[PDB]
Amino acid sequence: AVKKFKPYTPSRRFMTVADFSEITKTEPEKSLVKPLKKTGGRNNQGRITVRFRGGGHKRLYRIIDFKRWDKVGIPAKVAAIEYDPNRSARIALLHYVDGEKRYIIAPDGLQVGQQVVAGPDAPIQVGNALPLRFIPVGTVVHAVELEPKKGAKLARAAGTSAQIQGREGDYVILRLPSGELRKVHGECYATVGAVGNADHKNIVLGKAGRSRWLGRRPHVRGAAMNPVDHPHGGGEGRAPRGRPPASPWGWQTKGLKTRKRRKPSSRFIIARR
Amino acid sequence: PITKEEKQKVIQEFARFPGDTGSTEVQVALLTLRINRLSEHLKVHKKDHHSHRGLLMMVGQRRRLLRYLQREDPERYRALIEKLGIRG
RNA sequence: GAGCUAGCCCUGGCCAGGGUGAAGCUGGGGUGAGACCCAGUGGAGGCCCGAACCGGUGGGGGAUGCAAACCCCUCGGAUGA
RNA sequence: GCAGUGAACAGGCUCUGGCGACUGUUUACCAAAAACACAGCUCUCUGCGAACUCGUAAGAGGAGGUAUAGGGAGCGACGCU
RNA sequence: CCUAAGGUAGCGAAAUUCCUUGUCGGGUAAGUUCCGACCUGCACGAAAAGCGUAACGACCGGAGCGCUGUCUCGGCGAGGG
RNA sequence: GCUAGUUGGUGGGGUAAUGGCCCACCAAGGCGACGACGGGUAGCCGGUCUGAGAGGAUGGCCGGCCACAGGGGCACUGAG
RNA sequence: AGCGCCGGCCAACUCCGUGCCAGCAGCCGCGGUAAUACGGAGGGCGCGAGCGUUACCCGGAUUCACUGGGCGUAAAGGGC
RNA sequence: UGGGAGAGGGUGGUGGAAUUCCCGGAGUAGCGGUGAAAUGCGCAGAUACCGGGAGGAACGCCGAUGGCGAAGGCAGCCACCUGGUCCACCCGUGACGCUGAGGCGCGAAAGCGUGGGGAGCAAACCGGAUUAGAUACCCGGGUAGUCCACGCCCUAAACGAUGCGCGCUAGGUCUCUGGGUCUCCUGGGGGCCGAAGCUAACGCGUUAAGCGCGCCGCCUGGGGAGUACGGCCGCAAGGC
RNA sequence: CCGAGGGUAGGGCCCGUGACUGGGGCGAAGUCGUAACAAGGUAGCUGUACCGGAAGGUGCGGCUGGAU
RNA sequence: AAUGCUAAU
Ligand SMILES: [K+]
Ligand SMILES: [K+]
Ligand SMILES: [K+]
Ligand SMILES: [K+]
Ligand SMILES: [K+]
Ligand SMILES: [Mg+2]
Ligand SMILES: [Mg+2]
Ligand SMILES: [Mg+2]
Ligand SMILES: [Mg+2]
Ligand SMILES: [Mg+2]
Ligand SMILES: [Mg+2]
Ligand SMILES: [Mg+2]
Ligand SMILES: [Mg+2]
Ligand SMILES: [Mg+2]
Ligand SMILES: [Mg+2]
Ligand SMILES: [Mg+2]
Ligand SMILES: [Mg+2]
Ligand SMILES: [Mg+2]
Ligand SMILES: [Mg+2]
Ligand SMILES: [Mg+2]
Ligand SMILES: [Mg+2]
Ligand SMILES: [Mg+2]
Ligand SMILES: [Mg+2]
Ligand SMILES: [Mg+2]
Ligand SMILES: [Mg+2]
Ligand SMILES: [Mg+2]
Ligand SMILES: [Mg+2]
Ligand SMILES: [Mg+2]
Ligand SMILES: [Mg+2]
Ligand SMILES: [Mg+2]
Ligand SMILES: [Mg+2]
Ligand SMILES: [Mg+2]
Ligand SMILES: [Mg+2]
Ligand SMILES: [Mg+2]
Ligand SMILES: [Mg+2]
Ligand SMILES: [Mg+2]
Ligand SMILES: [Mg+2]
Ligand SMILES: [Mg+2]
Ligand SMILES: [Mg+2]
Ligand SMILES: [Mg+2]
Ligand SMILES: [Mg+2]
Ligand SMILES: [Mg+2]
Ligand SMILES: [Mg+2]
Ligand SMILES: [Mg+2]
Ligand SMILES: [Mg+2]
Ligand SMILES: [Mg+2]
Ligand SMILES: [Mg+2]
Ligand SMILES: [Mg+2]
Ligand SMILES: [Mg+2]
Ligand SMILES: [Mg+2]
Ligand SMILES: [Mg+2]
Ligand SMILES: [Mg+2]
Ligand SMILES: [Mg+2]
Ligand SMILES: [Mg+2]
Ligand SMILES: [Mg+2]
Ligand SMILES: [Mg+2]
Ligand SMILES: [Mg+2]
Ligand SMILES: [Mg+2]
Ligand SMILES: [Mg+2]
Ligand SMILES: [Mg+2]
Ligand SMILES: [Mg+2]
Ligand SMILES: [Mg+2]
Ligand SMILES: [Mg+2]
Ligand SMILES: [Mg+2]
Ligand SMILES: [Mg+2]
Ligand SMILES: [Mg+2]
Ligand SMILES: [Mg+2]
Ligand SMILES: [Mg+2]
Ligand SMILES: [Mg+2]
Ligand SMILES: [Mg+2]
Ligand SMILES: [Mg+2]
Ligand SMILES: [Mg+2]
Ligand SMILES: [Mg+2]
Ligand SMILES: [Mg+2]
Ligand SMILES: [Mg+2]
Ligand SMILES: [Mg+2]
Ligand SMILES: [Mg+2]
Ligand SMILES: [Mg+2]
Ligand SMILES: [Mg+2]
Ligand SMILES: [Mg+2]
Ligand SMILES: [Mg+2]
Ligand SMILES: [Mg+2]
Ligand SMILES: [Mg+2]
Ligand SMILES: [Mg+2]
Ligand SMILES: [Mg+2]
Ligand SMILES: [Mg+2]
Ligand SMILES: [Mg+2]
Ligand SMILES: [Mg+2]
Ligand SMILES: [Mg+2]
Ligand SMILES: [Mg+2]
Ligand SMILES: [Mg+2]
Ligand SMILES: [Mg+2]
Ligand SMILES: [Mg+2]
Ligand SMILES: [Mg+2]
Ligand SMILES: [Mg+2]
Ligand SMILES: [Mg+2]
Ligand SMILES: [Mg+2]
Ligand SMILES: [Mg+2]
Ligand SMILES: [Mg+2]
Ligand SMILES: [Mg+2]
Ligand SMILES: [Mg+2]
Ligand SMILES: [Mg+2]
Ligand SMILES: [Mg+2]
Ligand SMILES: [Mg+2]
Ligand SMILES: [Mg+2]
Ligand SMILES: [Mg+2]
Ligand SMILES: [Mg+2]
Ligand SMILES: [Mg+2]
Ligand SMILES: [Mg+2]
Ligand SMILES: [Mg+2]
Ligand SMILES: [Mg+2]
Ligand SMILES: [Mg+2]
Ligand SMILES: [Mg+2]
Ligand SMILES: [Mg+2]
Ligand SMILES: [Mg+2]
Ligand SMILES: [Mg+2]
Ligand SMILES: [Mg+2]
Ligand SMILES: [Mg+2]
Ligand SMILES: [Mg+2]
Ligand SMILES: [Mg+2]
Ligand SMILES: [Mg+2]
Ligand SMILES: [Mg+2]
Ligand SMILES: [Mg+2]
Ligand SMILES: [Mg+2]
Ligand SMILES: [Mg+2]
Ligand SMILES: [Mg+2]
Ligand SMILES: [Mg+2]
Ligand SMILES: [Mg+2]
Ligand SMILES: [Mg+2]
Ligand SMILES: [Mg+2]
Ligand SMILES: [Mg+2]
Ligand SMILES: [Mg+2]
Ligand SMILES: [Mg+2]
Ligand SMILES: [Mg+2]
Ligand SMILES: [Mg+2]
Ligand SMILES: [Mg+2]
Ligand SMILES: [Mg+2]
Ligand SMILES: [Mg+2]
Ligand SMILES: [Mg+2]
Ligand SMILES: [Mg+2]
Ligand SMILES: [Mg+2]
Ligand SMILES: [Mg+2]
Ligand SMILES: [Mg+2]
Ligand SMILES: [Mg+2]
Ligand SMILES: [Mg+2]
Ligand SMILES: [Mg+2]
Ligand SMILES: [Mg+2]
Ligand SMILES: [Mg+2]
Ligand SMILES: [Mg+2]
Ligand SMILES: [Mg+2]
Ligand SMILES: [Mg+2]
Ligand SMILES: [Mg+2]
Ligand SMILES: [Mg+2]
Ligand SMILES: [Mg+2]
Ligand SMILES: [Mg+2]
Ligand SMILES: [Mg+2]
Ligand SMILES: [Mg+2]
Ligand SMILES: [Mg+2]
Ligand SMILES: [Mg+2]
Ligand SMILES: [Mg+2]
Ligand SMILES: [Mg+2]
Ligand SMILES: [Mg+2]
Ligand SMILES: [Mg+2]
Ligand SMILES: [Mg+2]
Ligand SMILES: [Mg+2]
Ligand SMILES: [Mg+2]
Ligand SMILES: [Mg+2]
Ligand SMILES: [Mg+2]
Ligand SMILES: [Mg+2]
Ligand SMILES: [Mg+2]
Ligand SMILES: [Mg+2]
Ligand SMILES: [Mg+2]
Ligand SMILES: [Mg+2]
Ligand SMILES: [Mg+2]
Ligand SMILES: [Mg+2]
Ligand SMILES: [Mg+2]
Ligand SMILES: [Mg+2]
Ligand SMILES: [Mg+2]
Ligand SMILES: [Mg+2]
Ligand SMILES: [Mg+2]
Ligand SMILES: [Mg+2]
Ligand SMILES: [Mg+2]
Ligand SMILES: [Mg+2]
Ligand SMILES: [Mg+2]
Ligand SMILES: [Mg+2]
Ligand SMILES: [Mg+2]
Ligand SMILES: [Mg+2]
Ligand SMILES: [Mg+2]
Ligand SMILES: [Mg+2]
Ligand SMILES: [Mg+2]
Ligand SMILES: [Mg+2]
Ligand SMILES: [Mg+2]
Ligand SMILES: [Mg+2]
Ligand SMILES: [Mg+2]
Ligand SMILES: [Mg+2]
Ligand SMILES: [Mg+2]
Ligand SMILES: [Mg+2]
Ligand SMILES: [Mg+2]
Ligand SMILES: [Mg+2]
Ligand SMILES: [Mg+2]
Ligand SMILES: [Mg+2]
Ligand SMILES: [Mg+2]
Ligand SMILES: [Mg+2]
Ligand SMILES: [Mg+2]
Ligand SMILES: [Mg+2]
Ligand SMILES: [Mg+2]
Ligand SMILES: [Mg+2]
Ligand SMILES: [Mg+2]
Ligand SMILES: [Mg+2]
Ligand SMILES: [Mg+2]
Ligand SMILES: [Mg+2]
Ligand SMILES: [Mg+2]
Ligand SMILES: [Mg+2]
Ligand SMILES: [Mg+2]
Ligand SMILES: [Mg+2]
Ligand SMILES: [Mg+2]
Ligand SMILES: [Mg+2]
Ligand SMILES: [Mg+2]
Ligand SMILES: [Mg+2]
Ligand SMILES: [Mg+2]
Ligand SMILES: [Mg+2]
Ligand SMILES: [Mg+2]
Ligand SMILES: [Mg+2]
Ligand SMILES: [Mg+2]
Ligand SMILES: [Mg+2]
Ligand SMILES: [Mg+2]
Ligand SMILES: [Mg+2]
Ligand SMILES: [Mg+2]
Ligand SMILES: [Mg+2]
Ligand SMILES: [Mg+2]
Ligand SMILES: [Mg+2]
Ligand SMILES: [Mg+2]
Ligand SMILES: [Mg+2]
Ligand SMILES: [Mg+2]
Ligand SMILES: [Mg+2]
Ligand SMILES: [Mg+2]
Ligand SMILES: [Mg+2]
Ligand SMILES: [Mg+2]
Ligand SMILES: [Mg+2]
Ligand SMILES: [Mg+2]
Ligand SMILES: [Mg+2]
Ligand SMILES: [Mg+2]
Ligand SMILES: [Mg+2]
Ligand SMILES: [Mg+2]
Ligand SMILES: [Mg+2]
Ligand SMILES: [Mg+2]
Ligand SMILES: [Mg+2]
Ligand SMILES: [Mg+2]
Ligand SMILES: [Mg+2]
Ligand SMILES: [Mg+2]
Ligand SMILES: [Mg+2]
Ligand SMILES: [Mg+2]
Ligand SMILES: [Mg+2]
Ligand SMILES: [Mg+2]
Ligand SMILES: [Mg+2]
Ligand SMILES: [Mg+2]
Ligand SMILES: [Mg+2]
Ligand SMILES: [Mg+2]
Ligand SMILES: [Mg+2]
Ligand SMILES: [Mg+2]
Ligand SMILES: [Mg+2]
Ligand SMILES: [Mg+2]
Ligand SMILES: [Mg+2]
Ligand SMILES: [Mg+2]
Ligand SMILES: [Mg+2]
Ligand SMILES: [Mg+2]
Ligand SMILES: [Mg+2]
Ligand SMILES: [Mg+2]
Ligand SMILES: [Mg+2]
Ligand SMILES: [Mg+2]
Ligand SMILES: [Mg+2]
Ligand SMILES: [Mg+2]
Ligand SMILES: [Mg+2]
Ligand SMILES: [Mg+2]
Ligand SMILES: [Mg+2]
Ligand SMILES: [Mg+2]
Ligand SMILES: [Mg+2]
Ligand SMILES: [Mg+2]
Ligand SMILES: [Mg+2]
Ligand SMILES: [Mg+2]
Ligand SMILES: [Mg+2]
Ligand SMILES: [Mg+2]
Ligand SMILES: [Mg+2]
Ligand SMILES: [Mg+2]
Ligand SMILES: [Mg+2]
Ligand SMILES: [Mg+2]
Ligand SMILES: [Mg+2]
Ligand SMILES: [Mg+2]
Ligand SMILES: [Mg+2]
Ligand SMILES: [Mg+2]
Ligand SMILES: [Mg+2]
Ligand SMILES: [Mg+2]
Ligand SMILES: [Mg+2]
Ligand SMILES: [Mg+2]
Ligand SMILES: [Mg+2]
Ligand SMILES: [Mg+2]
Ligand SMILES: [Mg+2]
Ligand SMILES: [Mg+2]
Ligand SMILES: [Mg+2]
Ligand SMILES: [Mg+2]
Ligand SMILES: [Mg+2]
Ligand SMILES: [Mg+2]
Ligand SMILES: [Mg+2]
Ligand SMILES: [Mg+2]
Ligand SMILES: [Mg+2]
Ligand SMILES: [Mg+2]
Ligand SMILES: [Mg+2]
Ligand SMILES: [Mg+2]
Ligand SMILES: [Mg+2]
Ligand SMILES: [Mg+2]
Ligand SMILES: [Mg+2]
Ligand SMILES: [Mg+2]
Ligand SMILES: [Mg+2]
Ligand SMILES: [Mg+2]
Ligand SMILES: [Mg+2]
Ligand SMILES: [Mg+2]
Ligand SMILES: [Mg+2]
Ligand SMILES: [Mg+2]
Ligand SMILES: [Mg+2]
Ligand SMILES: [Mg+2]
Ligand SMILES: [Mg+2]
Ligand SMILES: [Mg+2]
Ligand SMILES: [Mg+2]
Ligand SMILES: [Mg+2]
Ligand SMILES: [Mg+2]
């Protein structure tokens, strides 16, 4: 339900914004926020290592619980759905019967007032977290660990999900958000349901300034540069590429594969994306 | 569906005399019950056009009955629409 | 050597006055119910006019200069990248 | 009274082509533009100790992000293609 | 006859046309520029995108009106030298 | 879709006389698919021609009414 | 004493000349070497101080059908 | 009030047959295709066979001159929500009716927009044949599209080329579905043959194109032309 | 004050005309093919979409005003 | 599997 605007300015003609109607609380929980260090794409040497970054809105980091086997068997009540500036998905504030408060990625269909629980004996309901081997084949899951007790790594962006395809010994075959079929250890944890905020990809930024609000600085084409700066630089007037298209550092950028050939995890990938 | 109990309750509610089942008031009340239930159904089943034609037929029949009642007894007509909340 | 200049990071400050009138909301209309329509309210925007401020368009002057880039008239932006 | 924003401050207008959609940015000191950027479109890489960048390395950035994400390339609102 | 295949839609004397001030129409008393067409495209053409496009531009063309020491064509006066 | 003296009211001016005819003020009305408004065409009738009738066409001459007097506007005199 | 007509509609026919030419024509159509259809002649028919032609109106036209038409396949039933 | 039949509509599930693809097994000299071939596929191991898995789309027999719907249309099975319609009882109201210029809603296929999906088929496109040529018919491939959600488009041989309502005018025969006094009679649908009548004829004929009444739409020689202009609608194609 | 008329500016509608460009009707003869009428030699027609010198072809659905 | 036949009874 993306919100549109009448064209009372040139930029408002196309710009769309998120509805925000699912958000119930407008201030983050004080005990679960930490200051976030803006880098501008610089490393500890002070050098730009990722180009065209910096200058966005100030942000606070919210601590997300990505290892839900920490509190197996202790139910929690969903207190609120909140805005999180650091990720595309919304977050959910959990009020454990323990009196402990934690944030999780808010799944699609989670409501304030429901009960969630983690553990091998949890019901198969949206928001519950279980080891993969206890979850039926065909279930849609998100926030999936890659290796046991190492933290959720897969299917965390808004609207993404993974689906269990089958079992093989100690391993469970998963279809990843990218379409890749992968074997994941059956003792890895996952949460039932898909990530919410599936409309996030329908947002139209509308103007250059909105990209700047998000910390994305302007991108300069290689063909706009001089030969000293880029393989595509130079030429009198506009020029075609004049060679296979390349990065600023020389490698070809249309089809050249870059995954390391002899990587150990290749034994656990059944079909590439 | 509409069971016999609620229909009989409506019939007793709106009938003039105890043995009456086909007066204008009772017919209007039964039509209003059916129209309310069908409109509630159509609020969820939007693509149910075939049922919507029947709803249009019911609305037209009730309009004809109300016109006749208003033309033959304005006091009865006003009392009936006030009791049913028809106007709009 | 980044006390000039380019980018970024932390923490502060500044932007006279006037105009336009989005959404939302309220009331009326409309209908089987609606979608919609009208008025009022409302105060949105890399919105408008214009000083500070930031620029530097056209012309004239300056040319062993007031000045190793200035002066005068004119001109762009001015709640935002 | 010749004359009433009586002094000062305060758009000349219209018609019709090219280029760029638009607000912006740029050769400090001869070029402000049709150049750059831009929302948007497409291709391609990347399953996470991710690809990629800096570094001899340790270690950083990427990101306390996880394919609705991140990098690279070309095109550059929108309409018809 | 030759080729891997022989330029499709659209556009065209063009920010692209050498002959060239092509030719025809318009605008002017008179128009190498301008606008509308034709196609003989030296040497347009589909994301180094093709053809359009309201709004926007200290961008670059062409025309008219208003008004003027720009000019016919110069004259006088003021202040600083 | 049309209308702002427009539609109505009050008071007045003017006329032989009613009247928004004209003026000042008050209200927001008036007209329209039964065709308003706009465009085109046209002097109208008794009659005439045609036709089995119904109808169609037409309005020269003659009798009646209206309009006009180089193209527009205006008043004076007067019963007019 | 003249004018029109003489293939059918429509009343009134033969000869010569020409040869898809010249020409006629309201419609259908005539004329390309034996033309009652073109031109002339003889004859005939209709009107006659007239006879033809053009223009316009009604009729025939029940072909806007009130009197007095239609819509399966001829024009015509609206997608429901 | 009591009952009936039905691919009428919407939503959620789930059954097997078959095609395709992948994995494994076994196995070898061609398969496929046509009028005849060739392109193509195949020793880098195809075709034919067996086992396992995935996915999409459509529902064989029943099945019909059958049924339902206002039309367009509707077909595996199950559940839920919902429309219409028929019969019996003769209970209630008391003319409350018919038609309908505009308006509103629905409306095959193709087409358009944004997401998803994609087995098979298949406009455009590529190649092989055929042929004088072959921008086709035949063959091998192949993208939109065909499917789903939402939103547009609004057309057709949208046909019974037959507007709707009501009454009256021999019958015979087949069939679906009710009630009864279940030989048979009495309702409601769908077909065939035929009285009278009608029609230019073909044909129609109680499901009228007969005899009548009411209301609506449409026609006035063929072409130009469903064109142009104007107006309204649509993102476009284009529609009225 | 009103006021015939004249002037200035901006609109609405209509008529004539225009380089060029699009189709239409016609023709006792031309060029290219042969789409329809017979099962017209691929049944025809039709709405829509894409394509092709041209008539037309193909896809999806529909009708019989076709056959079996 | 096979295209065509102007123009005066
Ligand atoms: K760029
Ligand atoms: K408002
Ligand atoms: K200009
Ligand atoms: K040219
Ligand atoms: K050129
Ligand atoms: Mg918007
Ligand atoms: Mg708005
Ligand atoms: Mg708007
Ligand atoms: Mg705007
Ligand atoms: Mg704009
Ligand atoms: Mg803007
Ligand atoms: Mg913008
Ligand atoms: Mg806050
Ligand atoms: Mg804090
Ligand atoms: Mg350092
Ligand atoms: Mg250093
Ligand atoms: Mg980088
Ligand atoms: Mg950076
Ligand atoms: Mg920045
Ligand atoms: Mg930021
Ligand atoms: Mg900030
Ligand atoms: Mg968030
Ligand atoms: Mg994210
Ligand atoms: Mg930000
Ligand atoms: Mg960036
Ligand atoms: Mg970025
Ligand atoms: Mg920057
Ligand atoms: Mg940026
Ligand atoms: Mg780039
Ligand atoms: Mg360059
Ligand atoms: Mg450069
Ligand atoms: Mg180098
Ligand atoms: Mg280099
Ligand atoms: Mg280069
Ligand atoms: Mg070059
Ligand atoms: Mg260059
Ligand atoms: Mg250079
Ligand atoms: Mg150059
Ligand atoms: Mg250059
Ligand atoms: Mg060049
Ligand atoms: Mg350059
Ligand atoms: Mg170029
Ligand atoms: Mg270049
Ligand atoms: Mg070059
Ligand atoms: Mg390049
Ligand atoms: Mg090159
Ligand atoms: Mg290269
Ligand atoms: Mg490359
Ligand atoms: Mg990797
Ligand atoms: Mg330094
Ligand atoms: Mg510095
Ligand atoms: Mg600095
Ligand atoms: Mg400093
Ligand atoms: Mg700086
Ligand atoms: Mg900065
Ligand atoms: Mg900073
Ligand atoms: Mg800071
Ligand atoms: Mg600060
Ligand atoms: Mg700060
Ligand atoms: Mg600061
Ligand atoms: Mg302050
Ligand atoms: Mg300011
Ligand atoms: Mg200010
Ligand atoms: Mg202010
Ligand atoms: Mg201000
Ligand atoms: Mg303003
Ligand atoms: Mg203001
Ligand atoms: Mg205002
Ligand atoms: Mg404001
Ligand atoms: Mg502004
Ligand atoms: Mg402004
Ligand atoms: Mg302005
Ligand atoms: Mg401005
Ligand atoms: Mg401005
Ligand atoms: Mg200033
Ligand atoms: Mg300043
Ligand atoms: Mg500055
Ligand atoms: Mg300054
Ligand atoms: Mg300044
Ligand atoms: Mg600068
Ligand atoms: Mg300047
Ligand atoms: Mg000057
Ligand atoms: Mg100047
Ligand atoms: Mg100067
Ligand atoms: Mg000066
Ligand atoms: Mg100068
Ligand atoms: Mg000088
Ligand atoms: Mg100077
Ligand atoms: Mg200097
Ligand atoms: Mg200065
Ligand atoms: Mg100044
Ligand atoms: Mg200024
Ligand atoms: Mg300004
Ligand atoms: Mg500025
Ligand atoms: Mg600026
Ligand atoms: Mg501005
Ligand atoms: Mg500013
Ligand atoms: Mg300011
Ligand atoms: Mg300003
Ligand atoms: Mg401002
Ligand atoms: Mg601010
Ligand atoms: Mg502002
Ligand atoms: Mg800002
Ligand atoms: Mg005075
Ligand atoms: Mg004077
Ligand atoms: Mg004066
Ligand atoms: Mg005055
Ligand atoms: Mg002044
Ligand atoms: Mg003044
Ligand atoms: Mg003054
Ligand atoms: Mg002053
Ligand atoms: Mg000004
Ligand atoms: Mg200004
Ligand atoms: Mg002026
Ligand atoms: Mg101008
Ligand atoms: Mg011009
Ligand atoms: Mg031009
Ligand atoms: Mg311009
Ligand atoms: Mg030019
Ligand atoms: Mg261009
Ligand atoms: Mg620009
Ligand atoms: Mg530019
Ligand atoms: Mg533009
Ligand atoms: Mg543009
Ligand atoms: Mg742009
Ligand atoms: Mg553009
Ligand atoms: Mg741009
Ligand atoms: Mg453009
Ligand atoms: Mg702007
Ligand atoms: Mg600005
Ligand atoms: Mg601006
Ligand atoms: Mg600017
Ligand atoms: Mg600019
Ligand atoms: Mg700048
Ligand atoms: Mg700047
Ligand atoms: Mg800068
Ligand atoms: Mg720049
Ligand atoms: Mg320089
Ligand atoms: Mg400079
Ligand atoms: Mg500069
Ligand atoms: Mg600098
Ligand atoms: Mg320098
Ligand atoms: Mg300069
Ligand atoms: Mg410059
Ligand atoms: Mg500038
Ligand atoms: Mg600028
Ligand atoms: Mg400059
Ligand atoms: Mg500029
Ligand atoms: Mg550029
Ligand atoms: Mg630049
Ligand atoms: Mg934009
Ligand atoms: Mg956009
Ligand atoms: Mg675009
Ligand atoms: Mg992309
Ligand atoms: Mg990418
Ligand atoms: Mg990569
Ligand atoms: Mg990189
Ligand atoms: Mg290392
Ligand atoms: Mg690192
Ligand atoms: Mg970091
Ligand atoms: Mg890191
Ligand atoms: Mg990326
Ligand atoms: Mg990218
Ligand atoms: Mg590209
Ligand atoms: Mg490329
Ligand atoms: Mg650019
Ligand atoms: Mg573009
Ligand atoms: Mg570019
Ligand atoms: Mg072309
Ligand atoms: Mg061009
Ligand atoms: Mg062009
Ligand atoms: Mg030229
Ligand atoms: Mg020329
Ligand atoms: Mg051009
Ligand atoms: Mg030239
Ligand atoms: Mg030259
Ligand atoms: Mg010349
Ligand atoms: Mg010239
Ligand atoms: Mg010329
Ligand atoms: Mg000429
Ligand atoms: Mg001229
Ligand atoms: Mg001129
Ligand atoms: Mg002239
Ligand atoms: Mg002239
Ligand atoms: Mg002239
Ligand atoms: Mg001349
Ligand atoms: Mg000329
Ligand atoms: Mg010039
Ligand atoms: Mg010039
Ligand atoms: Mg010129
Ligand atoms: Mg020119
Ligand atoms: Mg030109
Ligand atoms: Mg020109
Ligand atoms: Mg020419
Ligand atoms: Mg042309
Ligand atoms: Mg040429
Ligand atoms: Mg071009
Ligand atoms: Mg291309
Ligand atoms: Mg290129
Ligand atoms: Mg290219
Ligand atoms: Mg471009
Ligand atoms: Mg263009
Ligand atoms: Mg352009
Ligand atoms: Mg436009
Ligand atoms: Mg605009
Ligand atoms: Mg524009
Ligand atoms: Mg414009
Ligand atoms: Mg504007
Ligand atoms: Mg503009
Ligand atoms: Mg403006
Ligand atoms: Mg501007
Ligand atoms: Mg402009
Ligand atoms: Mg500009
Ligand atoms: Mg300038
Ligand atoms: Mg300038
Ligand atoms: Mg500029
Ligand atoms: Mg200039
Ligand atoms: Mg120009
Ligand atoms: Mg200009
Ligand atoms: Mg000029
Ligand atoms: Mg002039
Ligand atoms: Mg002038
Ligand atoms: Mg002088
Ligand atoms: Mg002078
Ligand atoms: Mg002067
Ligand atoms: Mg002069
Ligand atoms: Mg001179
Ligand atoms: Mg001189
Ligand atoms: Mg001179
Ligand atoms: Mg002189
Ligand atoms: Mg002088
Ligand atoms: Mg002198
Ligand atoms: Mg002088
Ligand atoms: Mg003097
Ligand atoms: Mg002098
Ligand atoms: Mg002097
Ligand atoms: Mg002197
Ligand atoms: Mg002085
Ligand atoms: Mg002196
Ligand atoms: Mg002196
Ligand atoms: Mg008055
Ligand atoms: Mg009056
Ligand atoms: Mg009145
Ligand atoms: Mg009479
Ligand atoms: Mg008589
Ligand atoms: Mg009579
Ligand atoms: Mg008369
Ligand atoms: Mg008269
Ligand atoms: Mg007169
Ligand atoms: Mg006279
Ligand atoms: Mg007298
Ligand atoms: Mg008198
Ligand atoms: Mg005879
Ligand atoms: Mg003859
Ligand atoms: Mg004769
Ligand atoms: Mg003879
Ligand atoms: Mg004769
Ligand atoms: Mg003779
Ligand atoms: Mg008679
Ligand atoms: Mg007759
Ligand atoms: Mg008659
Ligand atoms: Mg008759
Ligand atoms: Mg009649
Ligand atoms: Mg008839
Ligand atoms: Mg018929
Ligand atoms: Mg008939
Ligand atoms: Mg026919
Ligand atoms: Mg007819
Ligand atoms: Mg017919
Ligand atoms: Mg029908
Ligand atoms: Mg029809
Ligand atoms: Mg239908
Ligand atoms: Mg082989
Ligand atoms: Mg095998
Ligand atoms: Mg599949
Ligand atoms: Mg149906
Ligand atoms: Mg029904
Ligand atoms: Mg009874
Ligand atoms: Mg009674
Ligand atoms: Mg009736
Ligand atoms: Mg009516
Ligand atoms: Mg449809
Ligand atoms: Mg169909
Ligand atoms: Mg479809
Ligand atoms: Mg589609
Ligand atoms: Mg072929
Ligand atoms: Mg051959
Ligand atoms: Mg095929
Ligand atoms: Mg196939
Ligand atoms: Mg495909
Ligand atoms: Mg039908
Ligand atoms: Mg019909
Ligand atoms: Mg009929
Ligand atoms: Mg009807
Ligand atoms: Mg029967
Ligand atoms: Mg029967
Ligand atoms: Mg029969
Ligand atoms: Mg029969
Ligand atoms: Mg029968
Ligand atoms: Mg008949
Ligand atoms: Mg007729
Ligand atoms: Mg049309
Ligand atoms: Mg039109
Ligand atoms: Mg539109
Ligand atoms: Mg049409
Ligand atoms: Mg004309
Ligand atoms: Mg055919
Ligand atoms: Mg044939
Ligand atoms: Mg044929
Ligand atoms: Mg033949
Ligand atoms: Mg054939
Ligand atoms: Mg055939
Ligand atoms: Mg054929
Ligand atoms: Mg046939
Ligand atoms: Mg056939
Ligand atoms: Mg077809
Ligand atoms: Mg298409
Ligand atoms: Mg084809
Ligand atoms: Mg033949
Ligand atoms: Mg033949
Ligand atoms: Mg031939
Ligand atoms: Mg033959
Ligand atoms: Mg023959
Ligand atoms: Mg023949
Ligand atoms: Mg023959």
